[PDB]
Amino acid sequence: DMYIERAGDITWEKDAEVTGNSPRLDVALDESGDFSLVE
Amino acid sequence: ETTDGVYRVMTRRLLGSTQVGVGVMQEGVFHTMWHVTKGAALRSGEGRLDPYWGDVKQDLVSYCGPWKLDAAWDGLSEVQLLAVPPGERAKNIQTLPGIFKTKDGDIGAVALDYPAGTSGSPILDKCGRVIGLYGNGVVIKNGSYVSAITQGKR
Repeated sequence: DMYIERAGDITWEKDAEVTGNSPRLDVALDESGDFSLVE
Repeated sequence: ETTDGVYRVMTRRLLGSTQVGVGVMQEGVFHTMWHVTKGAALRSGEGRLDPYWGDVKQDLVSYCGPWKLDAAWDGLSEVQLLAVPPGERAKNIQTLPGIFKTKDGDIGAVALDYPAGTSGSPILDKCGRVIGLYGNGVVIKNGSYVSAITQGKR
């Protein structure tokens, strides 16, 4: 039986750590809500 | 507590207290990913949050009212993931989304890896609006994780 706990405000952070790339991927989405990669 | 913000979704049903996911309280509605709660009711202090809307294929669910989150990635600008990892303080992480191309259109995706239990963490634009939720995605050749920017409809 699940419960929630507040963790913060939703706000943009002016000087945040910046990371991650920007892949462009062909995907499929099935009826179960699962993504898969196409080639 | 109904105040807007980001929340952890916890359970005591396992060893200790376990974070199963994250979600967004906005305009009195709690928003998370379907796979976090499987649509079950939630406790908020003494209160009960009942499910209101959900869809397994979109992998989204709202509580206490209809889905409220409208904003969409602009397709051009960096965004921030407000990651709330288990046992760890909320942290903003800025990134330029990539794209999931599907038969039914393109959606943004963020190439950021966080532990199980971070699903539902919100992705924000520079205005602070939630443009979707993190935690439904793919595992790529590199073995890393790429999450869709999953947004509902208001």
